[PDB]
Amino acid sequence: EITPDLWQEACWIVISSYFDEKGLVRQQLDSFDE
Amino acid sequence: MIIPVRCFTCGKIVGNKWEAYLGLLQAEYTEGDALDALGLKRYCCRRMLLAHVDLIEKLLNYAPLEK
Amino acid sequence: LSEKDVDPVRTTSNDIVEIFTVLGIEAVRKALERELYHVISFDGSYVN
Amino acid sequence: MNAPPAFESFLLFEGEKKITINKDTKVPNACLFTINKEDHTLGNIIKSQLLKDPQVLFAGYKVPHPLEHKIIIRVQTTPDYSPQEAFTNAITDLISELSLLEERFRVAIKDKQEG
Amino acid sequence: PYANQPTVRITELTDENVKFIIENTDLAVANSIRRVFIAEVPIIAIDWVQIDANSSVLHDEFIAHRLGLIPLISDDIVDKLQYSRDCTCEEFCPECSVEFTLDVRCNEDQTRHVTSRDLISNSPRVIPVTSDDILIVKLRKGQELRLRAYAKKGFGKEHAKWNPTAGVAFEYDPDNALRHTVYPKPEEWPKSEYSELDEDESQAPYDPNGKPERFYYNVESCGSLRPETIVLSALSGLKKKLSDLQTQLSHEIQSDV
Amino acid sequence: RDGKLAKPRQLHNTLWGMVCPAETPEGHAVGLVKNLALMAYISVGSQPS
Amino acid sequence: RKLRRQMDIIVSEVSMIRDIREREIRIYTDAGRICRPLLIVEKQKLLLKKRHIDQLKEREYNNYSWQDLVASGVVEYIDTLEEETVMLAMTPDDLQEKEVAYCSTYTHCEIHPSMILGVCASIIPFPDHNQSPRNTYQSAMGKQAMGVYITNFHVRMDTLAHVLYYPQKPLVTTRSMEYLRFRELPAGINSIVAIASYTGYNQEDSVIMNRSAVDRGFFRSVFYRSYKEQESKKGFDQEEVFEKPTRETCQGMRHAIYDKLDDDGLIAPGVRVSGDDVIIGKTVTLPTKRDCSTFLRTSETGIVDQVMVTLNQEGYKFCKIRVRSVRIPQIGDKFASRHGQKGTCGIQYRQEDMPFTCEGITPDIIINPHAIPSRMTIGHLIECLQGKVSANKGEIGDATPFNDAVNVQKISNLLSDYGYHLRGNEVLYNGFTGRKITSQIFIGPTYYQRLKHMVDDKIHSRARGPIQILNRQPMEG
Amino acid sequence: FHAKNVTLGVPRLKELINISKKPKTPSLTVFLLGQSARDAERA
Amino acid sequence: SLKQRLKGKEGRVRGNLMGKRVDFSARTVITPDPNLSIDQVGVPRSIAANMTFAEIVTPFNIDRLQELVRRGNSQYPGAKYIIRDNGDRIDLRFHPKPSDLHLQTGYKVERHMCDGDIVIFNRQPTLHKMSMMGHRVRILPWSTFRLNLSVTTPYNADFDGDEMNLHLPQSLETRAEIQELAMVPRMIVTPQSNRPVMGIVQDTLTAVRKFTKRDVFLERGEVMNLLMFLSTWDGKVPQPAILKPRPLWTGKQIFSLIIPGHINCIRTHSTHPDDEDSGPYKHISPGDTKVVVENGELIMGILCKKSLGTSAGSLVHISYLEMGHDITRLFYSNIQTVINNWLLIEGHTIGIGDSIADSKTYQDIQNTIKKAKQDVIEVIEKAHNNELEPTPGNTLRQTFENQVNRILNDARDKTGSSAQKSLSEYNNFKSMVVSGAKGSKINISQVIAVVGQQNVEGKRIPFGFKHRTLPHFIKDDYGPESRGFVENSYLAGLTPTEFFFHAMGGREGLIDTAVKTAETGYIQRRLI
Amino acid sequence: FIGKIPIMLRSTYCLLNGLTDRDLCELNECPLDPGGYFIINGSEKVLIA
Amino acid sequence: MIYICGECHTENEIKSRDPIRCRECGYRIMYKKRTKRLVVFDAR
RNA sequence: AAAGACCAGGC
Ligand SMILES: [Mg+2]
Ligand SMILES: [Zn+2]
Ligand SMILES: [Zn+2]
Ligand SMILES: [Zn+2]
Repeated sequence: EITPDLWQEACWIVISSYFDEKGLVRQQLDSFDE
Repeated sequence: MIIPVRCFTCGKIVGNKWEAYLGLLQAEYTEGDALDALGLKRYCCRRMLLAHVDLIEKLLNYAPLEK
Repeated sequence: LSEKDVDPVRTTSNDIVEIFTVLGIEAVRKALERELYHVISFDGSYVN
Repeated sequence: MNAPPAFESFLLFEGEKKITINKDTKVPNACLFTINKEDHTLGNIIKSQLLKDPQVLFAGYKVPHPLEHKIIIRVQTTPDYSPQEAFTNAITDLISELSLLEERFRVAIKDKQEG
Repeated sequence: PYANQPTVRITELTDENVKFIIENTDLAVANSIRRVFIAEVPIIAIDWVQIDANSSVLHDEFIAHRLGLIPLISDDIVDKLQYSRDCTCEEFCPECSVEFTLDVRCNEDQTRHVTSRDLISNSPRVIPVTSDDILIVKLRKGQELRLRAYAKKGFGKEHAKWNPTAGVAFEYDPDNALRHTVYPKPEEWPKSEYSELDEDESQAPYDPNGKPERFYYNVESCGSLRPETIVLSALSGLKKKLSDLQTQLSHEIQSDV
Repeated sequence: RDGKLAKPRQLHNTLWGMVCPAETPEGHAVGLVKNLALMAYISVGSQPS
Repeated sequence: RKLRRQMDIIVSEVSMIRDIREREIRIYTDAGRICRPLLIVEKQKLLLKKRHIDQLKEREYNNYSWQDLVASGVVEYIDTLEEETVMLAMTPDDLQEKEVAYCSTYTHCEIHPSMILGVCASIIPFPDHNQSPRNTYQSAMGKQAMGVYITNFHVRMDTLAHVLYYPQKPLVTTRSMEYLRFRELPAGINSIVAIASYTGYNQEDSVIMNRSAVDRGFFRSVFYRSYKEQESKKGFDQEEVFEKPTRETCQGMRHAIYDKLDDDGLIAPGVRVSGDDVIIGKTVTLPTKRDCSTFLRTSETGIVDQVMVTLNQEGYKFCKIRVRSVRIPQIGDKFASRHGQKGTCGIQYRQEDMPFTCEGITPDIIINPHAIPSRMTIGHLIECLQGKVSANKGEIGDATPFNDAVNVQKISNLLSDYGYHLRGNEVLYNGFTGRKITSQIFIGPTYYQRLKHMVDDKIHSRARGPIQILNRQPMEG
Repeated sequence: FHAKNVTLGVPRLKELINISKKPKTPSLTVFLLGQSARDAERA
Repeated sequence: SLKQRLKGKEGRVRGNLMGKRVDFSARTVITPDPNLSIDQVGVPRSIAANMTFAEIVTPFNIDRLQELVRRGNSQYPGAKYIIRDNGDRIDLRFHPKPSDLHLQTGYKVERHMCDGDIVIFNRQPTLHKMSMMGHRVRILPWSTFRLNLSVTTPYNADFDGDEMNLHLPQSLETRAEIQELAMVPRMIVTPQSNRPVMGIVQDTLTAVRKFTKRDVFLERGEVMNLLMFLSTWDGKVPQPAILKPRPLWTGKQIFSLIIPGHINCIRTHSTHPDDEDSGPYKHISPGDTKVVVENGELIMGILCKKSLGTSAGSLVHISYLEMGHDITRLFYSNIQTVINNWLLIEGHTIGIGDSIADSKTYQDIQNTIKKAKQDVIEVIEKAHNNELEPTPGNTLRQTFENQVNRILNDARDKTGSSAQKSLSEYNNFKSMVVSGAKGSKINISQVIAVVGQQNVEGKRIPFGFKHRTLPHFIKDDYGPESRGFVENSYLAGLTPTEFFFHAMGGREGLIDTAVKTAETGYIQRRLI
Repeated sequence: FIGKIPIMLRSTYCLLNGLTDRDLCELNECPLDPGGYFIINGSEKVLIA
Repeated sequence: MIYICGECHTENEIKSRDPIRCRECGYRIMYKKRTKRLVVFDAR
């Protein structure tokens, strides 16, 4: 249930998910929408 | 943009090998095997297709100026 | 300089104005020369 | 805007002489050859061929500036052997060598196909 | 004070590659032959391009640049044709140029690849190396490309479009016996494909009396010229340059004397 | 930017992970113009009700 | 913390701070706080389990994304002053397992340490092998690297649009480049770079470039300049008209040619225009006529690419004209790798003159070896070696800053399997003489960027030109 | 930066050139005549 | 207001009287041209065509100036304006003007710049008078200014987007004055420090160091090729150092021909140890160190920055003081040309192999680093249990930091020495360092062994957080890793905390560089 | 109506919000365009934090 | 004198001193319909 | 098209 020695894939997968969800300019869009 | 002919370093014809390279990648071969099958031995030629990015497909999405 | 067992000849200070008020103007000339040489030659560079 | 045209490495416009012969006053029997619109392809060939001559005391070539297309060849020869004659002999030597090499290469090519 | 006699052995001869060895010759001779392989070999390539309509996403000079780098079969008539500068006619004539015409319009929805096969030449002897297809531009439905081009005679000194060869491999003394290069650690250097020594030792022993000879060659053609005709034309062109130098030198000698 | 104070321009420990340590202009604006890290997010604000 | 993890009442943006010694607990909900996500560590184990990664691999058509990962209490947004009370680890597989006791109360773990870098600095391959000033220099120069800045540039009409002919994604890439969209819009071409002293024209920071490669489109680009003109009505009888002025209809007139203009005073695209050529013919009706036509910038010598005419806000005629000019890299252009190694092109040698390997490889760019020692860019050499490995292998090299699984020795062993010297060196033959170069030259493909700084835009000469109205001194600029 | 700290380089040059009334690090070296120079107790 | 018009910089006085924009001035990027002379400057054809020099027609030059006028402004070797005796201007740009092409004695014709013209070449900022020297025009293709690389040092230039000013004097008096005062050869030696500003730098210096060693033997053809690049060569080939079994000249033997006239100079190589002068072999120099030049011939020894560089008593300094400016300019140009063209044969490079040490060396460096970390831990523990006695004049924290810094500096020095002692003679980092062309010993140390401690404001990395440097470290952690000491080298790669600390150090350096600005410029302006 | 507020591109109230790559291409807008900037008088303006 | 519309790409002939409104679309942006005069390109 | 402001950038 853990990820040993497979971390190099998992960390970049979660980073990919993060940047797919938000993007690079999410700050400007969120501030303007608010 | 588009695959450039005449690999910069030596001048070998690589402008005709882009579609075949894409097909080889799409069906079975890895990048190295596809490049070997295309006969691109010197790494100057292999980096020519390997590093290429085909922006020509993206540019074709927009409607033309004249219909 | 007035204190006992303190050398009145070789005792100097890096500040310049007080030497003017104490040791005169030629002493200021020499002391300012020495201070400029120290600040320049500290890095090892040489100026004529 | 300052880029020279492509035909400045080989083409000669009006005025330039292909080869210019100037004597060298510093030493006896030495000459300076100035070849316009040429590069190391000819200079290295001439330098190498001239050194084969036992009567050549000095031989070499130089490009004064790569952005210009010029060669200075300095040849010094033993007494009673003009450097111009040495240059002519070297060029004729090169003609014979290249003709013989082409002849043998053509024979080898013909042998390789169906042989 | 005379020529040594070179000999030639040819190991591999294909439609794309020629592997030959030149023995018993000077280093400068082999080096200049290699240089002429690239620079001084005449060849036919597109140089004059006129575009009538270009609706493609690539600008006009981009398409002209791509066209000029397309090799053209020059195996035979490159010698018959004359340089446009030396030609008597103004502009271009069939005795000094070859006319190419391209006329492509994408009507179907699927993107159409404009390739070298779309180039139409007036003479059947020059074909843009199509007995895959060299891609020029991709056209979307509604885009059009019509142009007229003339191909001139040139060599590698002018522009790389007139380079008749791919990477020309040159090598002499594969086993480092002349010590022209010194390996700080000889054991970690891969042996050349022409190495003549056993795997146990690294380099041949030093030869104080030796000089560079037996120059290994590997000339890879671009398809515009057959790789044996590349070497033939290189030898002929170098001989012609040397003969012209001889004529000019003789004229200067008579004038000065 | 004209100010010769060097303390604000320095790279502070608090910039780890939030502001790029390397990317910064060179000139009078060194250290005063900061580019954001890849993962950094700016709080948009919320009512503390 | 439990509520923030479950996002029941407190959104993940809000931060909680417990100052233990000073007994203050501060909760901030105001805007403007800077924060980054961090994995939560319970005891010595992450809350990222295998099932989360398995679901994220299935992210497509699963409706499972980063937001659901946040809602599972696995990642957490921590600001700067909440980072005060947290204890982080570099990687779990290094700092969480039991060892010689350093710490055991790890409460959070970093996603990946390379996330500390910005956008421009993330494109640097092996940035941890570089001197920090060089990383800053590359981060500054990356904005100046030329390439396809946007895909719809053909429809944009803006001043100073630089577009590269053949951009290439780097042979040696960082895992962060995927999120920068750098693959789809690269800026620079991978180039066979031989770090050698050849003719002294690459000395100092300059470089020597292959003329034959340049003729093949290597680092060739386009410069788009846009011209806008406004028709207007200011005076009573004064008006702006788009038209082609004749020889004598207007009072003011310049010796520049006007024949290229159409009936409306606008040149159609496809017309070659040189310096002083007139772009837009516009006249002023003085209360006969005054010519206010727009001319080229001096010595551009471009071709009109696109001409657009429309109406402005007020409804007057508005014309934008984009002029394109293809600029072949000269010996004044500025080129920089991805490590702060910048320099101009000293001179261009053809393929014949450039040194060549046993295989006929001639370097596209030669840089002086003297740059490397003082400027301290070891990552440049490592990137060159990795590119030489990856071009032969067929894969794209991974230059993530902190890998611990990509050693220089490992790259060397990989290269030695392809018949090359394991350290990247390769014997070079002199281009001119053909003799072997006694030293073995370090040659390999390296990613280089052509910068906007080009000599044609910087060269200037003055001889009794315009003078200022007030000081009667030469103009400025 | 490079105790006995003394202003050096450009700030020291500014102090000397401007004849600053108050130097940042005004110091004064002392030399000893008698046994104070040799013996540490009298020093 | 008028006060605002007159007061500040760009005001009337400062901005229009002490400094002002000038005619006949050009500026563009610079690129290196080792094949130019010292006093020569490459000028693009367009710049030379725009900028003109007024010349007075005389019976001596009336034919040449008439030909120039006939060529007009179109062809480059032409003229732009003709000045009549009454002072009215005649323009050759607009139509041939056939009636006005006539030239008579007394007119002024403004011809285009041509080869051999004398110009001022400047790089801003101008710190000293060698930052603005008179050059000689040499027209070259393309659009970049080009200067010899020994001229790079006076201007403090580097060929990466550097941009240089070109001022053309418009009168014979000013041109002659600049020729006799500000020629580049006339400015070789500096009154500021009585040393030469110009020296053999970059490629030529390294190739000289490699070229001068005893092992350098050159065959007949190579010697002939090198000798033609000697401008001062008398045309007489010296007898080779070895005659049998084959003729072989030596690098020193050929370099002796470059030495002008009869120059006597004695220098020492960078690698010269201090044991040689004391013991035997003082004049034999087993490592071929030291330098002895007698009667204008390089008797023995290996050259480096200590001999050809910018230093008091250097070989070039002796050449200038003994022969003159023209001969020293020729000496510079000859060195550059012949040594670059020999480097064409030998070649120089840098790479991975030059940055990699032996595995034994890596183990030794790691052992030293581990020992240093253990010593630092011991010191920290001693301070924790209060046995650390504070040195007089320092607090407990001050003396603790002093001891830790001493341990770390000792470790870094030992690792650097260990790395350098492992460098082979073929290693190119060592070649550059011993040649003095670029780099230093600490550069090799940071390349191979240890980057070293990172400091902010002269102290180890401060506690930006609550008594901790980064969130990853425990509080009150004064160990080498937490406070900024970087164990890894650039070849090995820095850890993320070490990477961030190195970033902070580089930020400090960049701040210092961007500050090395207004205040020192103010010092310059106030002083003068 | 009290006035017109400039709209940051690709925000919620922008016309490009929620459009796919094909939709953006049909309107001659780059899909890769990150947005987050304002258009005033035809000029692309970005607010610096 | 022909301009090309930016949406429907239909050719419409308009002159000076009349407004910009492509027929059947009512669009305000036009393009210049690249000229017929030939321009020579070198293939370098 | 003058004179200002601001911004970004090169050395
Ligand atoms: Mg610089
Ligand atoms: Zn290739
Ligand atoms: Zn003809
Ligand atoms: Zn319409």
